[PDB]
Amino acid sequence: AIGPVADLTLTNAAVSPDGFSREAVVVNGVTPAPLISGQKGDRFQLNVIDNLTNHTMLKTTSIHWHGFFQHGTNWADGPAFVNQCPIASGHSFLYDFQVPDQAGTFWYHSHLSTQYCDGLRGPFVVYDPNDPQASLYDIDNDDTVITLADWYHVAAKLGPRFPPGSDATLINGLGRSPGTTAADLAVIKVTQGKRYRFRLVSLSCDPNHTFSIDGHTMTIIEADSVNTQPLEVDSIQIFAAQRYSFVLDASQPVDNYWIRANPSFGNTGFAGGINSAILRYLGAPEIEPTTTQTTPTKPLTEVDLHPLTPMAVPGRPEPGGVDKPLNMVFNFNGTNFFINNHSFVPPSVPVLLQILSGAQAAQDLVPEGSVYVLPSNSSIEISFPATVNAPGAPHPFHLHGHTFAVVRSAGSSEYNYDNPIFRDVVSTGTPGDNVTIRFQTANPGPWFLHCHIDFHLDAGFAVVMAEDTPDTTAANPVPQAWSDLCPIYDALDPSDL
Amino acid sequence: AIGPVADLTLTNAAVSPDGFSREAVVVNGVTPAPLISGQKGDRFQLNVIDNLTNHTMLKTTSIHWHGFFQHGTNWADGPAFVNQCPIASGHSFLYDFQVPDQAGTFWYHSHLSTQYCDGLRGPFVVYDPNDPQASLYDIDNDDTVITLADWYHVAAKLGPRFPPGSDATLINGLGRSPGTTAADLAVIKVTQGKRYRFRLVSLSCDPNHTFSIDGHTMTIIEADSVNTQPLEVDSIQIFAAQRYSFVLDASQPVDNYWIRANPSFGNTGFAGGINSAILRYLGAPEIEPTTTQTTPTKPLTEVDLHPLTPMAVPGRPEPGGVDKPLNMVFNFNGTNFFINNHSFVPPSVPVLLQILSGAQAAQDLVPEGSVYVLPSNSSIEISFPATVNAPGAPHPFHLHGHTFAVVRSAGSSEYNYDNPIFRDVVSTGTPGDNVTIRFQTANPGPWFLHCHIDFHLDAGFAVVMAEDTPDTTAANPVPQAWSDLCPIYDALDPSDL
Ligand SMILES: *[C@@H]1O[C@H](CO)[C@@H](O[C@@H]2O[C@H](CO)[C@@H](O[C@H]3O[C@H](CO[C@H]4O[C@H](CO[C@H]5O[C@H](CO)[C@@H](O)[C@H](O)[C@@H]5O)[C@@H](O)[C@H](O)[C@@H]4O)[C@@H](O)[C@H](O)[C@@H]3O)[C@H](O)[C@H]2NC(C)=O)[C@H](O)[C@H]1NC(C)=O
Ligand SMILES: *[C@@H]1O[C@H](CO)[C@@H](O[C@@H]2O[C@H](CO)[C@@H](O[C@@H]3O[C@H](CO)[C@@H](O)[C@H](O)[C@@H]3O)[C@H](O)[C@H]2NC(C)=O)[C@H](O)[C@H]1NC(C)=O
Ligand SMILES: *[C@@H]1O[C@H](CO)[C@@H](O[C@@H]2O[C@H](CO)[C@@H](O[C@@H]3O[C@H](CO)[C@@H](O)[C@H](O)[C@@H]3O)[C@H](O)[C@H]2NC(C)=O)[C@H](O)[C@H]1NC(C)=O
Ligand SMILES: *[C@@H]1O[C@H](CO)[C@@H](O[C@@H]2O[C@H](CO)[C@@H](O)[C@H](O)[C@H]2NC(C)=O)[C@H](O)[C@H]1NC(C)=O
Ligand SMILES: *[C@@H]1O[C@H](CO)[C@@H](O[C@@H]2O[C@H](CO)[C@@H](O)[C@H](O)[C@H]2NC(C)=O)[C@H](O)[C@H]1NC(C)=O
Ligand SMILES: *[C@@H]1O[C@H](CO)[C@@H](O)[C@H](O)[C@H]1NC(C)=O
Ligand SMILES: [O-][O-]
Ligand SMILES: [O-][O-]
Ligand SMILES: [Cu+2]
Ligand SMILES: [Cu+2]
Ligand SMILES: [Cu+2]
Ligand SMILES: [Cu+2]
Ligand SMILES: [Cu+2]
Ligand SMILES: [Cu+2]
Ligand SMILES: [Cu+2]
Ligand SMILES: [Cu+2]
Ligand SMILES: [Cu+2]
Ligand SMILES: [Cu+2]
Ligand SMILES: [Cu+2]
Ligand SMILES: [Cu+2]
Repeated sequence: AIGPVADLTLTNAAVSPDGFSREAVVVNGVTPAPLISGQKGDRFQLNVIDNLTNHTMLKTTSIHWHGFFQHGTNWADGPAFVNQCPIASGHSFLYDFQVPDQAGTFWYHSHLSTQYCDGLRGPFVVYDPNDPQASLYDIDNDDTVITLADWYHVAAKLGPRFPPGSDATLINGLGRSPGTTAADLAVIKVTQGKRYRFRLVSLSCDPNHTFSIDGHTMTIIEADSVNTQPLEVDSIQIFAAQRYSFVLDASQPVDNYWIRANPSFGNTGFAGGINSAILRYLGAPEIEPTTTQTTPTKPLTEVDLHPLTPMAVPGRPEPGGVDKPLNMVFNFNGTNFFINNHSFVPPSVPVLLQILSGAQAAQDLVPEGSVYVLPSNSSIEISFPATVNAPGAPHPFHLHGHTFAVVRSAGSSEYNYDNPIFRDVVSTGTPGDNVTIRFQTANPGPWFLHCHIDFHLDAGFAVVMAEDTPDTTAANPVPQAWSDLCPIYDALDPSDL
Repeated sequence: AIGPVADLTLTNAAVSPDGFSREAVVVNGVTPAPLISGQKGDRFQLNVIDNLTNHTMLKTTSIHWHGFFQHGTNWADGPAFVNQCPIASGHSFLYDFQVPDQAGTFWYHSHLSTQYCDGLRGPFVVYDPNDPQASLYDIDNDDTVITLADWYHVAAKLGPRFPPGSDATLINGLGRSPGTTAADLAVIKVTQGKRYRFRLVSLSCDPNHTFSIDGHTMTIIEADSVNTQPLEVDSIQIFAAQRYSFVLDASQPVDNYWIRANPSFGNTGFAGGINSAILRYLGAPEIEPTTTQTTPTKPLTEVDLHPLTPMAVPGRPEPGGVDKPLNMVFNFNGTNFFINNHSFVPPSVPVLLQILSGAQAAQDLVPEGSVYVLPSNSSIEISFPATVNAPGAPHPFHLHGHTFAVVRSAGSSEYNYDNPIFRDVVSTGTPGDNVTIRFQTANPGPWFLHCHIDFHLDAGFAVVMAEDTPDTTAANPVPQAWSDLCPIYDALDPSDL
């Protein structure tokens, strides 16, 4: 684990995670990217060095640190043409932020176009010296992090505009595809009698996965950086960008047990050990598990998660019971996504620089009709009604610089203004659902709100919430290197992007 | 091949044409519908028995017989609420018409709403005993018809109003989807040394297809039923509803060759064999081609197509050089297409039934704005300027009851007033283009004119061309069954439609 102070060098490289070679974006020579770590309070200083050659997979780049609030550091949040212009190949940039008030499981990925699918994605953990869940397990280290990635043989910009799911699911960077059914499976090693804190992270570009371990249960103590009442389950549906921590008691006989990560679509199931990995008890023979499935007895619902610490839902316990209640009407013209009749196109000047250059009203910011100005110390409610005119559902929408209350989850019709789970990524479900969320404006700056299916985002399924524009500039004091980015980016030839 | 006298029973069934099962509309047990055939001069007595049970995919129908002039049998043309009321479930209907003056390659398909998207669509060949280009091939039969079909895992009414292109492309009814990349492929047998009349038909709902056969070329002898000067090419961009006969000399070595049909959009490309089929020289092993495609050196341009028999352009060689010039200004409100400010809403009483009660004038026809009245025995020009205000480009517009001259094709400033190709479906191109057509009104009755992307037609992208309204009653005398459709249809419960 590198960090909290680290150099992250970005290069192109051939890799063979599913035993099939293709070019990718790597970070310090590996994909998924190396585990970054620190502890509650640390100031992370992450110097991103662009040494990318391949323009098909994009020579320019930008990094998001997913889940962190970035209070007073909105310039460092990452989304391209929202919070910065991209970094140029053969240049460096120093991400310099603090996490004073959060801990748990997160991740980092490129946030320019669809560049994370090509490889620039990985896990990021912030351990807590006073973790209230600490007594519940014995072991929590680098080898208890468990990553999920969907992996494509064709690059993002060479395949279809809406990839139909993955060739392989990579668990901790390895997996099989139906054409490479003898490729190495990842092995997660445990010692009988010990209790592990496994930190599951979706690095998915698109599909959600359904995580199961044969012969074992799983006790959720964390979701998306927020601790929960412990919750025993035997199946978890994790959407793109979500995280869980779950405790496992390696209290079964010493053997090999299939770990299972089935995607919503693409090459699907486990024939040949695709979408699989291996939980191996120390001392078991080095072979593939021959355990079988079971009908999950108690799968996870969001509705059953609750904050471990009481956390208060903003506003009044009735719908619309807030200062600024918004509705997101989705649509689609055959190629472009639309929220409230507007398809996000990135502006040529970033939204933060627009604010910092004085534009503060919604009509003076571009793209007009995709940027929503909000008041401070104000409760916000946002509703995401699920419709057939947004294909690719369920869409995991995500808000930046915030974690929010899920007053209504998918599958539920019950609202819950009392003890809902809070998080930064939520499935908006299917037609019937009106998945709905709440937060207060605690954090001046522009914050991207989009689907976290990267291909829908790329097709303009996004808005920016610019909050406290009059305070914003003072609150978010830009460093020099950041104001060099647009000047350097605008210089470039289009064949070096 | 069935016909020229045949029953077509319509039912709902589950089909797995790309190895994914879904409920659908079939015709004598199959989707695509069975090949109808006959010969120039034949009368067809096609008896349509409606036995549908699934309201979602519609319980009522019309069939249209695509590309037949239908002279004096305007009642048998199909378009619901233009030429007939729909047929009710539990009822029969006899389409009875003649083809004295045409030959070549046609198709049939539902012209109620988006019903043909759900499987009610198939090929229809009319062979010519004195075919002028028969000496250019050896074999021409059931087995040389080749249909292209966009397929969807979700039904037309259950999915998006404008879906994201196809999930698979069916070739003679078989295809693969990414995620069913092991499903059977269409295998099209050839014998080395023989020449074939392949009859390519787009049964597409929406996307166009860039068609190709590895290590073979293709001599176009027919477009949309009009015979043509032989034209050798190695790639054909066939638009929805268009047809081409082409000759293939099966004089490569005996092997398996990829047939390729890449859609305009959707599940794009060929990864895992999607959007493909197999040309299999008899004797070749029963396996996938390992051939590769190569940038086509002679892709077809419409402009290079010319009649085999001189067919003279109506009017005078100059824009507007005709007895009646029109121009369709496209427009689109975010759910609905408009032509000249009006977006087609079907009238309660069909446009033909309206004319038969004497409604001869533009003032007196519903829907008003969308019904254009044409003078008989006069030249007509219609121009279809492409515009950003009509997304979905390129839109393939179709005129019923006619073949027209393509005085200006897409991707061409130049106007051909001398020997341009004649057809019934044309790409109106991308903004910049002003594709334009001409025809004589020699055929009394209202003929539908619309974009043949069925989800656009359904969103209102249509106008009717009521020609010779005074003679229409006399020229198109009506059987009793036709008159009994409207009363039957208006009886129905809304849950039975
Ligand atoms: C769909 O929409 C409307 C119905 O609501 C129809 O628009 C009518 O079109 C008529 C065509 O005959 C038109 O008739 C008269 O006007 C034209 C000339 O109009 C043009 O110029 C005016 C003014 O343009 C100048 O001033 C404006 C600002 O005032 C400037 O922006 C501009 O740069 C310019 O200096 C325009 O308003 C107008 O759009 C035209 O460009 C005459 O030649 C005719 O003889 C006749 O008098 C009528 O004005 C329009 N009606 C309305 C209510 O706007 C439209 O036809 C319909 N579409 C179809 C296909 O049916
Ligand atoms: C820069 O990055 C891109 C994208 O990662 C690399 O694209 C690769 O390009 C090659 C050749 O164009 C592709 O290979 C071909 O695949 C077909 C099978 O479909 C096969 O018939 C050919 O023989 C060949 O193998 C390859 O698929 C593609 N890779 C990806 C991931 O899309 C490109 O190679 C990189 N540039 C350099 C200099 O490495
Ligand atoms: C009549 O035709 C319609 C449309 O063809 C059929 O609709 C089908 O409805 C089922 C559920 O009733 C759909 O399956 C479901 O999909 C969800 C994903 O949202 C998933 O949880 C499950 O896979 C679930 O089974 C199905 O997609 C849909 N089919 C199509 C083609 O859209 C209907 O079933 C037919 N009626 C009869 C009586 O057969
Ligand atoms: C989901 O809930 C939202 C609000 O919570 C609903 O949006 C309302 O729609 C009406 C339409 O008449 C608008 O006038 C209101 O402005 C909306 N309310 C708010 C608070 O913005 C929406 O209809 C619901 N959708 C579904 C499918 O249940
Ligand atoms: C497409 O071509 C047609 C003519 O072939 C154009 O229509 C004419 O436009 C001029 C001026 O705009 C008018 O004076 C005529 O009355 C129009 N004729 C008809 C029949 O409408 C049309 O404007 C062209 N459109 C584009 C975008 O090039
Ligand atoms: C989308 O545009 C249409 C027509 O322009 C409008 O009726 C609709 O309300 C718009 N959607 C919004 C603002 O949510
Ligand atoms: O993560 O956006
Ligand atoms: O097909 O009209
Ligand atoms: Cu390389
Ligand atoms: Cu993220
Ligand atoms: Cu984020
Ligand atoms: Cu290995
Ligand atoms: Cu999405
Ligand atoms: Cu984001
Ligand atoms: Cu059934
Ligand atoms: Cu048709
Ligand atoms: Cu037609
Ligand atoms: Cu089969
Ligand atoms: Cu169209
Ligand atoms: Cu039609």
